Amino acid sequence: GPLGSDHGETLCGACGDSDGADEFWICCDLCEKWFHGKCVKITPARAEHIKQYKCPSCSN
Amino acid sequence: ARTKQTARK
Ligand SMILES: [Zn+2]
Ligand SMILES: [Zn+2]
Repeated sequence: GPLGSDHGETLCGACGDSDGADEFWICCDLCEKWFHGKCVKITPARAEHIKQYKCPSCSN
Repeated sequence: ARTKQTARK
């Protein structure tokens, strides 16, 4: 695993990792955090039916 | 929703 980071990185609001290759991401329209689709359990197909995504934290 | 798919290697 690489040491250090990319200063121009986006971190998943759930797992806290960087973006990798061929990953599906989704953004909360309220807090504007990004999430691995795998981490919030949303597929591209499902996300197609989502008008405005609201993350678990904002949904409380 | 605001989504994105990253590229391959
Ligand atoms: Zn949110
Ligand atoms: Zn994640």
